[PDB]
Amino acid sequence: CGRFAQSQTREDYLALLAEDIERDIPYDPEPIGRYNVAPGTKVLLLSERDEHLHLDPVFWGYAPGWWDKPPLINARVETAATSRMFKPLWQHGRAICFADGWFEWKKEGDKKQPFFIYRADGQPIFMAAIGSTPFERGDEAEGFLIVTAAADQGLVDIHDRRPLVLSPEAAREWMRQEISGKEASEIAASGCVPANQFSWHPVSRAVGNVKNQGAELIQPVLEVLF
DNA sequence: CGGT
Repeated sequence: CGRFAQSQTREDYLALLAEDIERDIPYDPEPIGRYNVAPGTKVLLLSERDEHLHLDPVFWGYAPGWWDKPPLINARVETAATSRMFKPLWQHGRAICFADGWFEWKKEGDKKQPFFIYRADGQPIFMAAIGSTPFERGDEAEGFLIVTAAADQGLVDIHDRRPLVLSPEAAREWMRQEISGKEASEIAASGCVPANQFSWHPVSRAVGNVKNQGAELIQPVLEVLF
């Protein structure tokens, strides 16, 4: 899930999670408009502090000072809660990245065909994230990662891993500062949306170029024309 | 010492 779409208005995503009384997020009617969100950019990221939900632009990537490789963008659910690298983020840096769906590239010979994957029921996805607090500092090296899970059922035809997508109810619980890392592991297990709830289709190869951010990038295409 |  090295690219995803976050294109609609803030209210389109937030309405499933909390009413205004629980938010500390200014009203803004403008669609976010990003059909092709990429690592290393700042992404509007949802988290809880001071008993309210906050939305901060946070760098997608995590590279502490001792990390001498490109920033990581994912953390595996199987191990993140106990990892020497990710455990503190799992405990105190949990967050949600909302989106319309995500992209994966299926290997087809020596070519790579992108697909867009989304909920068949038409709800946005609430992707489980972990990251470096305080998020509001706007760090350009230590931001957030999207937690991943194994692909299952039809999804394995496309790619072997997928974002850990949570139900709206589980997403709200995941963010709470009062719940422990162990309770968060329980939420990740119980709230994960199963593979059979997703649909997908091939999309234009144009999504590979981050200059492109338009709505056509999520439209179904004939693979033969690419 | 720490990963996808």
